[PDB]
Amino acid sequence: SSQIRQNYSTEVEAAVNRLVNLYLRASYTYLSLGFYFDRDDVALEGVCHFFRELAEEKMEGAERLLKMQNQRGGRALFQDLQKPSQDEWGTTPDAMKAAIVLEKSLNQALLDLHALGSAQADPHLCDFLESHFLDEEVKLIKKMGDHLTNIQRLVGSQAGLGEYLFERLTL
Amino acid sequence: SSQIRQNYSTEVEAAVNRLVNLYLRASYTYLSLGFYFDRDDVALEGVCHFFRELAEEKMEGAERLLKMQNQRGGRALFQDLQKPSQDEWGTTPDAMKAAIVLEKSLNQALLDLHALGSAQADPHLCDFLESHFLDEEVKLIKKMGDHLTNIQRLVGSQAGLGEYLFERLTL
Amino acid sequence: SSQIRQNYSTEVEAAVNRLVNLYLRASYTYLSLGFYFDRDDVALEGVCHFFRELAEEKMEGAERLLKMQNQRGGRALFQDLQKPSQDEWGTTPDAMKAAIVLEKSLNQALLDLHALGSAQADPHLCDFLESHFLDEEVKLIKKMGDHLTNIQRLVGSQAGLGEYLFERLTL
Amino acid sequence: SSQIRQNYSTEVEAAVNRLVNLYLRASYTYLSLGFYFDRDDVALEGVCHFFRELAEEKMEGAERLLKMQNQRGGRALFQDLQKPSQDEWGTTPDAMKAAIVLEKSLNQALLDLHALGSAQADPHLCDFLESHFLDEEVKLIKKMGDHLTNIQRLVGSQAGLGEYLFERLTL
Amino acid sequence: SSQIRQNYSTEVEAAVNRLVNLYLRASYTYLSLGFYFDRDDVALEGVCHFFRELAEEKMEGAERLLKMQNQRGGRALFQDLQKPSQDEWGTTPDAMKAAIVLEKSLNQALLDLHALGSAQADPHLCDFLESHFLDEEVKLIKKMGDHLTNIQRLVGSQAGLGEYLFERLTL
Amino acid sequence: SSQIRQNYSTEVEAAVNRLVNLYLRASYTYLSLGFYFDRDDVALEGVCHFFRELAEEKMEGAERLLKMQNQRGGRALFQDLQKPSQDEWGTTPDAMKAAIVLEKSLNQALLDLHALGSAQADPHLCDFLESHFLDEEVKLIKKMGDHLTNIQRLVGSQAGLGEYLFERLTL
Repeated sequence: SSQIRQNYSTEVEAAVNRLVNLYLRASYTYLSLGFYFDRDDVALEGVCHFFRELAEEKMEGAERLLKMQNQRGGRALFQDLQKPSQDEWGTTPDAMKAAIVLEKSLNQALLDLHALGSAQADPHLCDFLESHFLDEEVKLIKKMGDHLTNIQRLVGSQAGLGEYLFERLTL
Repeated sequence: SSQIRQNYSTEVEAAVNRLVNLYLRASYTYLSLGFYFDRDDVALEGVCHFFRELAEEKMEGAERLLKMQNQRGGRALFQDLQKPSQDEWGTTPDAMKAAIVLEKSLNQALLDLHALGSAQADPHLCDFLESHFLDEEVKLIKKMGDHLTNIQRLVGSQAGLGEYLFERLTL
Repeated sequence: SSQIRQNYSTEVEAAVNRLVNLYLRASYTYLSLGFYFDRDDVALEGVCHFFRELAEEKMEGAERLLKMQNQRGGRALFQDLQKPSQDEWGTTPDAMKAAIVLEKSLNQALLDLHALGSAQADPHLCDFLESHFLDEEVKLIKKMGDHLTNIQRLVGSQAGLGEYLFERLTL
Repeated sequence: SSQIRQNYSTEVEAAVNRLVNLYLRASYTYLSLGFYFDRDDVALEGVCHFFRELAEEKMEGAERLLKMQNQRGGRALFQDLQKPSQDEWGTTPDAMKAAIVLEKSLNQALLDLHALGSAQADPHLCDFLESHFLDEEVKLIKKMGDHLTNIQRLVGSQAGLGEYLFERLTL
Repeated sequence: SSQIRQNYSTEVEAAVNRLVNLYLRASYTYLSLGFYFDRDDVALEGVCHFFRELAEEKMEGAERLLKMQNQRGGRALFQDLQKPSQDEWGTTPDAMKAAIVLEKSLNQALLDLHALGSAQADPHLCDFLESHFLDEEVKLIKKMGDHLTNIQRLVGSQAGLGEYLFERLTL
Repeated sequence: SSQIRQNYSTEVEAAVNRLVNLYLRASYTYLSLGFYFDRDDVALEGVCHFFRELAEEKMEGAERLLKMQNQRGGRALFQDLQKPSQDEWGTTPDAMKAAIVLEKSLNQALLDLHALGSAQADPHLCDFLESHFLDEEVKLIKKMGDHLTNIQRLVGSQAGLGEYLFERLTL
């Protein structure tokens, strides 16, 4: 058996592996979003940078989960990573909407894992999530909603011009 | 059509997408190797760090290929990423052997893409590969072979003790 | 005969002279583009600066080719330089389109010279081009395509206002 | 019509365009002189540098004229540039003599334009020329005459040896 | 067999060994040239230094080839080194002519090895040569031709005096 | 005859030339030893560095002898250099034993030359050797014997493990 494992359920161990897969999928989605905005026929550098930075953040999140898995005496198990849900991501508001969907899905997975840890009386897990993930997600989703409101307000006025201004003056 | 694309074949465009998938798969394999060596029942920090650094290098390689795809006017297309070939990676020599196999597979893919670019009279591709990939792979494979020789020499003597010394004094 | 010339064909020597003429013509075209955008009835300083900087880059390219001609033992021969294809260059998108045409013509000349050097088994020429010209052209054409997309997106919205914003916020 | 143009005759506007062509031709001539002295069978680095620096000075002069054209509300018009008068430039004294001929031709063009501006009662033009061109030409022609005297004195003694010494100790 | 060797032909491996022998022979030739110019009855320090520096450069070139041999998984094999072709090297122009002959022989060996690598579809070899050897040789041969022209021009005038001036003012 | 030569026998002059050949042969032997330890199937970096540094030291020794030859008014004469006595150098103790043999052969040549200078009443030669060569050899041979004792003590215990430890902790 494991020489360090203590109070760490098989249910949480498996849920952590699943959450790593979700974070890695999210990183992959952001990689695709970033390089789409880098295309010469899209060409919105601030948008490209926004999403490439998020790809790195989600990879960091997976790495933190993996480190914790090992700290607790669980075993990291990796599964196939599904490709992103789109090959082309539309306009800036389309992309920001997709990102908000993706983050809410990550947040609901965090909340579900939190509920599981609370059911399993695993306060280390519950602290880990609260400390490194839950407020990060709330902050990020607030930022994204702020961005979406701004983008929508701009492209409602004049779509091309508004998308340019947002990229130049916000991102 | 594309406003910048010039001398960039559909064959090379598709081969670049495939090579990105290979680099991303390699990064994933190294992620798994790294966290395996971080397990409390494996516990070889230098080995863990060696492989986690390689995971980052392969991700950088994918990003460079994606950037080039867009510079040339091609379209990045992402596919599902297959999980690594093992869940547990054995001893240090087992892991180093697997890494050498993986690098040789990347190198042969680079060489094949190079041959294709030469067939397609695409000197920008050929320069890109030579400049950023081909010598990197040769250097890395030489390092890995040096490491393997050292590990084998050590574990032939006394397996536990030799693995510890390698991790402490080389890595 | 020449005391240093070695593996340097008469065909490549002549093609290098022709390419110098092309680079000098390009520099002249950019000089004209730059000063057109400096006119008090055009008055787009960022555009003026963009093109004047390109005039200097193309002159640098001619000078590098001339230096190489002499390094190889060939003889620089100069021909008349044709004036630019227009006296007035229209709007920003008109000018950016013309620039992309001009760069693609330079790039195809580089590629043709590369093919010739490969036919003549002249690896020094092939390395020289790859090192100093081919990636520079790919980067520049990508930048220009990014700019064109942005300009078009802006002037589609509102032509005067969009042209101003591009010059102010991108250039 | 032009919103800024004031006291700027069509005659001066056209003469300024012609003078730009003369400056650009001169720059081209110096480019050729410079690279001739860079040939491995000529190999006088100080001479090469002397003339390449002059090529840059004459380009600066054209740019100053173009800037002024626009400041005054005139329209820059470019014509074909004739290739230099020779493909090979002889010995150092031959080259210095050619340069003095070329500068005197530029100076006489400046003086003619000055006389025209005085006929047209255009004191801004007259000040511009006096400030940026006329004393520059007098200084340069004096330097060139000093150089020629020195070269002639040296090559009268012993031609090869004198040409070397001049390049080493003056240039 | 070799654990790292990949795409590295026996033909290139042997040709690299031969080229090392050529570089080492060249270094030896330059050692002899350098110490000849150090003789009290020759006494041209700048010439001595020119050639001793070249002896070191050629040794560096051999070392780079040897390093690459091992990086690729080939086996360095050394052969007897033939003594230089002369015991005494004449005047400065005699020595510079010999050096140009020697460099052209090195350059033709590089070109031949390049052609072989291209026949063997070995792009790493081809990049290695282009990157570290081919432009170095072109630059060096250009310098040597410049020097020879200068020396010849000087000793045509007055042989003793010209040789002194070259050593003092160029070297 | 020579204008500076004084008290410098033909016997010593010839013996100095022979000793240069011995030093150059030794440098070549160390070059081969160094690159053997750089092979991916040998892979002992500290050993490689030890011997490559010695190759440079022996070349320095040849250069000092050549400089002295000229200071004394003798004439440097170079002979063919024989390749090293082995193509592969075995284990670390095998290599260190070979090095000690080689150094003792250099030292006996120094001692013989010293005896000759004493027979020829040449105190400058005798001082030169004592000052720059004889104590260097004694120090180096002592170091090598220290190393050999350590290596032997280690590989007697456990051969692979001991060779690794020596390279890591001594070299």
